[PDB]
Amino acid sequence: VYPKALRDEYIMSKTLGSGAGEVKLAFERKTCKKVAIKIISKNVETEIEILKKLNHPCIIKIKNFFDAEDYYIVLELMEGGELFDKVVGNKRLKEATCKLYFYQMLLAVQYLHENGIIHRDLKPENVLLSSQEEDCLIKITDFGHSKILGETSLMRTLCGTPTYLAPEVLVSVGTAGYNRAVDCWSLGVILFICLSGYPPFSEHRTQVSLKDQITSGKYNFIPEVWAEVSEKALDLVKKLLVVDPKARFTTEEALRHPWLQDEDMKRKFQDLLSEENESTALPQ
Amino acid sequence: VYPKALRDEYIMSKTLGSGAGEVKLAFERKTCKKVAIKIISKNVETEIEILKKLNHPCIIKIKNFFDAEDYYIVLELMEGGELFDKVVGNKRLKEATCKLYFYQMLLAVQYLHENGIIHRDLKPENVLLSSQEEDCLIKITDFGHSKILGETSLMRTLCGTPTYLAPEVLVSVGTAGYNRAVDCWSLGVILFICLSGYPPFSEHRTQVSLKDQITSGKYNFIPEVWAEVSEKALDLVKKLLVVDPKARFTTEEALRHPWLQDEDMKRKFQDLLSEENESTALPQ
Ligand SMILES: C/C(=N\NC(=N)NO)c1ccc(NC(=O)c2cc3cccc([N+](=O)[O-])c3[nH]2)cc1
Ligand SMILES: C/C(=N\NC(=N)NO)c1ccc(NC(=O)c2cc3cccc([N+](=O)[O-])c3[nH]2)cc1
Repeated sequence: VYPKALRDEYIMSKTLGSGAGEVKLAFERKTCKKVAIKIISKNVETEIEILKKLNHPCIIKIKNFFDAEDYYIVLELMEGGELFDKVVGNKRLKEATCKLYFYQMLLAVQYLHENGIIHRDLKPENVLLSSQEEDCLIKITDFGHSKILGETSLMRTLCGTPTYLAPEVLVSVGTAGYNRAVDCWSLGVILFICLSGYPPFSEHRTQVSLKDQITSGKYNFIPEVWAEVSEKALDLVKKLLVVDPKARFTTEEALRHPWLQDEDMKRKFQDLLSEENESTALPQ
Repeated sequence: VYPKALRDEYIMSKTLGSGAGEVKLAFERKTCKKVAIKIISKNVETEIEILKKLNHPCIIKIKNFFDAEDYYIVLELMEGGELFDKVVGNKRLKEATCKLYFYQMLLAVQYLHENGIIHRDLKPENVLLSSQEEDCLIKITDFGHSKILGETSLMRTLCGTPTYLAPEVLVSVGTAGYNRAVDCWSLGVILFICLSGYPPFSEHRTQVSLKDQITSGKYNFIPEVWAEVSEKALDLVKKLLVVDPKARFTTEEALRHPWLQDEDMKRKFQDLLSEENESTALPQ
């Protein structure tokens, strides 16, 4: 059965998704409104803490949380489902739809990085759509692998004289503080899949191992699928799939790329934000 | 003033050491025995947790702990003081004394590594002597930078398909799980200083930066100080000061080195253990 405290505030209904994890439709008794309830079989409390602090329109908000039994996380309903379903089976989005979605993922990830959070599991399964219409708001979800940046053990070590410090610690200094770049690589892979309908690194019809494809940065380019995709879109993809994390595009540099200097798309985004927002009277 | 709970069980006395940190002599009221009390100005509770679990004769034991005000950690008195004082000002130990001390540090560090703990701050300041005699027991102290090994974020990542995984994560696989090797490097530096009276990497009379000395592994060899030190001792030092952490000697390999196959030293250690041990009658 469901826990008593949950049943007290919500009525449970049908299944919406089935991860590995389950998501259910429920109604909040007090308001009679639809919510979604993520059930996780039993750092989930830390994921909750992270998600209570975050406030961005492209990031999922927690409405409630119960620790049974199992963990139950109540959130806003995203009737559009996962982005994954819009890209599976070589289905692909129109270029204008990718730009809208991608702009939102960048802003979301940018906001995470400004606030010392790395997501570490960005993929189409973790991007949710606000409605069944192609032009909609998306929200990033699933902070189970996320990581809070802060004062590292490395920084504390480098305040003393390194008389006793091992060489590998000193060499790691050259590349520390670039952990966030794994989110930018993931965005690059997501963008690729969105624009093309297929993944860049895959074991389908190759003898190069997946690992060797990824560490060399040699993505599977099929010229006849990309023919109808602009050059600007492909150019952004290439600056995100750069193997050196220090040379890879950050969220900032991706937001300044020619492909995202599209004032139609930005207006379409601003207007979607207003549609979502229903709140109080202002002075004036 | 001192906290009431501490004053309740102990009478405070003179200062023994003054770190950066203070260590005081105290008497336990119940037994009238001398103890040492480390005062740390306010993961110290985690250091306490680590040190309550550990049980090895060459590792410091906690007798009590109070969280004021400041933190107060009660421990066994080590009348011999820090190893640092026996090696400062180019003073050096006899080769037989280094072997005795070093054997103990290896066993201590070995035991830490078997139990998933990396110390990360081994230095002569953190090695304590049981008595003012040259032949004595030593104990490792100060677990403030220590680290509990466990199921890494890296291991969890490699259970899925790396479709979305960045190249730097896959490259880090080659060298992960060697964090403990920083303790073996530190032991190498400590041994060097003990056998020679001077540090291997230093800014004294050089133009090579400290960092460049350490990452190249080019220690300062002064032939006329080492002349009186055996070849076997120097050979062990060289296998610990190896820059590649994967090729560096572990505690196990150092314990099997010809320099530590000295049955006189091991007997002298076993007999010191018996001197320390005063406890209950046995069957038979
Ligand atoms: C926070 C979180 N997971 N955290 C975690 N540690 N997972 O392991 C989490 C993961 C997934 C979701 N998914 C949804 O809210 C979600 C999935 C889905 C599918 C069809 C339809 C809807 N829908 O609301 O219409 C859906 N909502 C919501 C939250
Ligand atoms: C656990 C710990 N420190 N932990 C920490 N986080 N430090 O920052 C710690 C550090 C140092 C010591 N030192 C001693 O017990 C200690 C130092 C010393 C000097 C002269 C003489 C004696 N003595 O007992 O005769 C001494 N004992 C004892 C504990």
